Amino acid sequence: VPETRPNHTIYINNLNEKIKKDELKKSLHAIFSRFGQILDILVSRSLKMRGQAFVIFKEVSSATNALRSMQGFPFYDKPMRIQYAKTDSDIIA
RNA sequence: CGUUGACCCAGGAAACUGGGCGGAAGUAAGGUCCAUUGCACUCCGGGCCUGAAGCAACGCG
Ligand SMILES: NC(=O)CC[C@H](N)C(=O)O
Ligand SMILES: [Mg+2]
Ligand SMILES: [Mn+2]
Ligand SMILES: [Mn+2]
Ligand SMILES: [Mn+2]
Ligand code: NA
Ligand code: NA
Ligand code: NA
Ligand code: NA
Ligand code: NA
Ligand code: NA
Ligand code: NA
Repeated sequence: VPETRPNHTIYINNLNEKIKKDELKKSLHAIFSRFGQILDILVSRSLKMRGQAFVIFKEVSSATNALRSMQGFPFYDKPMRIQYAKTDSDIIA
């Protein structure tokens, strides 16, 4: 059950795990700033959190258009799988 | 690690206190093998190899 309730934050997974934290954080900001003001991008390479990212948008509408537009797009040879986050991010909340 | 400073944040009328901020550390980060498709925000799976830096300057390790 993919989280479909619109939220300020999008959840991305199926990310290439071999990409370095900094390069990844930078590429996602590149890919997503078109859609609106990004407040932050949260990336971790721990066991639980690798292959995933959260990008936080100032406007929900930015999150939606970003989610809708980049869905499934090949990124480092892997299709991005995007949902909304299940719960608000901290700066948003 | 010391001294004398810079700048940011919290508090304070102020003096200043606490942190950001130094030998930090075999840490952060990185390469590879294995494992993992995972909703988090207080870092952080395992093996092998490698491996930094406070913001400035001097001094000392
Ligand atoms: N990391 C350190 O302690 C640096 C000390 C050195 N003497 C310097 O001024 O840079
Ligand atoms: Mg194999
Ligand atoms: Mn004050
Ligand atoms: Mn020592
Ligand atoms: Mn120095
Ligand atoms: Na203050
Ligand atoms: Na007072
Ligand atoms: Na300090
Ligand atoms: Na590493
Ligand atoms: Na690594
Ligand atoms: Na929290
Ligand atoms: Na490892």
